[PDB]
Amino acid sequence: MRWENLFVSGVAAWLPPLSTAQDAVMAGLLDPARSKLRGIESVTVASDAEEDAPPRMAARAARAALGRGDVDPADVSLVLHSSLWFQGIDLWPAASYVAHEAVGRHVPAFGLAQRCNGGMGAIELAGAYLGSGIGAGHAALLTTGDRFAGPRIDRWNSVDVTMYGDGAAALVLSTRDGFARVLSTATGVDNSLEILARGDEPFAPHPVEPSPVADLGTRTVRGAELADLPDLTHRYIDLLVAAKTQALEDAGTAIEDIAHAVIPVSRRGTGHELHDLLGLPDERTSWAYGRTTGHVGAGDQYAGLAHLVENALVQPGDRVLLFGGGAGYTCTAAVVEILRMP
Amino acid sequence: MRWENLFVSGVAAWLPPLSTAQDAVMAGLLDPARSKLRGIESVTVASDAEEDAPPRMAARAARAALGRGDVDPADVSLVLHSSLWFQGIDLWPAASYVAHEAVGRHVPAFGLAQRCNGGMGAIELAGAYLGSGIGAGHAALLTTGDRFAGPRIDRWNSVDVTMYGDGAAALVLSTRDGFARVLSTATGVDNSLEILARGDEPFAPHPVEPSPVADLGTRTVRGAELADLPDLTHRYIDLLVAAKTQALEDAGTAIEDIAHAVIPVSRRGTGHELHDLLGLPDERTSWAYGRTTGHVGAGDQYAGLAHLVENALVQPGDRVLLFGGGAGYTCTAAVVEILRMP
Ligand SMILES: [Cl-]
Ligand SMILES: [Cl-]
Ligand SMILES: [Cl-]
Ligand SMILES: [Cl-]
Repeated sequence: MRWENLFVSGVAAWLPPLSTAQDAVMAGLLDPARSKLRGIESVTVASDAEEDAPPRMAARAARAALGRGDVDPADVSLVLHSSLWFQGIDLWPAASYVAHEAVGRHVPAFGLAQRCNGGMGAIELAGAYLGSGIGAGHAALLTTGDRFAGPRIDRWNSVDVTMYGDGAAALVLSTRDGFARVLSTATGVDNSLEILARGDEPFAPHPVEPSPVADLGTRTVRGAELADLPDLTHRYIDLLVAAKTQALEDAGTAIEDIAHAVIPVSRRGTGHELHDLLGLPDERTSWAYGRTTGHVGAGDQYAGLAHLVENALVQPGDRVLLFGGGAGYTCTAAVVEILRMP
Repeated sequence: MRWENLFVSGVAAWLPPLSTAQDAVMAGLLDPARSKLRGIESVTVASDAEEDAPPRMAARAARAALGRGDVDPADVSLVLHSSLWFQGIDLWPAASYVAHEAVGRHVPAFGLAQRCNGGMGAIELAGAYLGSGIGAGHAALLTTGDRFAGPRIDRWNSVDVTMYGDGAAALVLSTRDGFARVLSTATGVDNSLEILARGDEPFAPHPVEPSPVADLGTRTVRGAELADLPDLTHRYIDLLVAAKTQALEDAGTAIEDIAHAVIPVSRRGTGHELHDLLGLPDERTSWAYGRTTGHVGAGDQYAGLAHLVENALVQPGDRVLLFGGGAGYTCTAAVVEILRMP
């Protein structure tokens, strides 16, 4: 999709303090070979206190993003809140809490689930909603938020390719103006890969209690066995290349013209990494930042953009690729252009 | 919102067998005073077999709906799957499963959370997406699906105003054509009422285990005490009347020209009900059907519309009000005009 009138007006992250891989190694929680392989140096870790519940971190992130962009909360016509895991109270609309705390009473709020791609997928849904004339205002607030906890989640081991960080992020879209123009978005998808995110886990009538420790790497092995696909790996590559290709083409841009790619925090640690498939070096991606936070649920792309902007690592005229990816498997990519620094 | 080119192509519900309130009373699960007061005769209850997990019931409801409007799977550009509760496997994209089974590999799929209003709210998000030009394809598949179970959910008691039904429903939207035209949608919302959905339940870092039985009626009582609002009931009335009036006005349709209203399944049983606020007799609402299914997650409006259509209880020219409502609190309403009987 080529966007004629879509802008990023604000972006921010609210992240708890860093907790080092070295401390996790010394405490016996993380094997040192895995620490070195995955290359994650630290992750963000929240306290157990109610004030660091995911909707609260999200509300804080949202207030900062709105504040950085001079978007009046009364101009927000939609709130989308993406997440991976428990929001702290069940049978309850988290997104309305985020919306109420950061925007107000009279804005429709949805919770969104597209695993790690949530943040990126929400751009397309919200952008479309803003262009439709359904809502009053010119802006949408997009949030992410998670806080991982035992026993179900072991942040250092429960997923093979990454390590989870706690926290929240926010991005404000506008059809009027902002510091960056959204030139394009594109989504690559291959829903056959969903089996890799459930492996042979049975469909249970109720959450299994007490929760065993999640091991998403292991689901992957039994998923691959069950799916029995000749081209399993190619299916991933093809959808990622589709997203990249269409987003760059719809932006009239080439990967050589991309100052920086903000990508999900994940690392194979040998062979080809995502930057190789994207066609740019490590140094032109957000890895140097993301390896200090870990995988902050659905928020890596928002957080990494905030990072670029806060540390004046881009200037007007630069183009940035925002690059998604989540179990499903779905990947939404966007090309933005820096118009001014906030 | 007035829609110039939005149609319902197909609608269907996949529902497990009914289970009577009468039997619940004899099994000691339901107080006879409560059964009498609420007027719900039966609720749909799925087996605990894996083939009745919510995403699988949803896939079947989807295939049924796609077949009824002759929408080619290849023309669906989005899938949205709304739900209230556990989908059977955690840390896993249930929407991609629904998408893969009903539609195919290359369609973006999102899970949606807006409690009981998710099925109606989805119509607005999907309609906007279809009008935006993001996808090739002129159709969207909207699904819902839930299957409630203990210990956490007691379908007969966990919510004061209704009793939960298991099952799934699907509604296929089109910008090209359909048997019904969506004349309008409108959303009323008041996010200050989110507190009524959490009561004084603290944010917990991890789901509480073992699960206590949920009691949403008690959350509403505690939440009202905590909020200390002067105009609690007026806030509900305002947002509901807002959704009704705009939906009606944007459809250019008077209340007395609504052939039927499909509403959420609930009942106060005191002689003042939702139908009174809407300005229609009980007999022109879906209560007679609803009270045999219970509250089928986010699917009451799809399910009720399919019931009307399958039993030829409406005819071309008839305008139907689909009326949402879910904790948040958000309510999306729509006026649909029957064009043909498929
Ligand atoms: Cl490893
Ligand atoms: Cl697991
Ligand atoms: Cl009662
Ligand atoms: Cl409760």
